[PDB]
Amino acid sequence: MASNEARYVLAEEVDFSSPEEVKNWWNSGTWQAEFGSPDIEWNGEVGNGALQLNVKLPGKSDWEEVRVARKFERLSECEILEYDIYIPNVEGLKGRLRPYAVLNPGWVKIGLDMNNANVESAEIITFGGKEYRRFHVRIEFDRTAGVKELHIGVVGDHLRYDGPIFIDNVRLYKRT
Ligand SMILES: [Ca+2]
Repeated sequence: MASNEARYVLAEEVDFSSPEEVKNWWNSGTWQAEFGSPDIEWNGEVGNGALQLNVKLPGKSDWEEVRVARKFERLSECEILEYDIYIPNVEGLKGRLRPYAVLNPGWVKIGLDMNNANVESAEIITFGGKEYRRFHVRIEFDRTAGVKELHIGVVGDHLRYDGPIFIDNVRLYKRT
């Protein structure tokens, strides 16, 4: 067996292709940041369907968090999470991102500071003639009994930004 054989298989995938999927997500919190109005909605132009978070990040502190969540029935079986964040590549965008996730019940914080990035060096991707900074997040965690929902924490670190941020391609994997 090749040493690069994937030891995992895709158990759950959310690509936000339909706006109905957004109704399954909710905002589960803020700290030193705010949501706008509405807090979340669907966007059909980014990632051919993405979760749009309308955020207000003052960029004054090193942890400015907005958080969203969704139930996942099979989550206790899983050990790897991947997801993408896209931020409009607007003039002057500067700062650090500290994205992570939470398994719940149990409020189990996973991948803390495991996927940090300077926004100014992040990959650029284009959708519909517009540029985005891309942040791919990959988090490893233990099979955890009783967990039923996943929270995605989008955390700014002196990243002043008022506008939409996007989440896409939420994928959960279990070991074979
Ligand atoms: Ca998508």
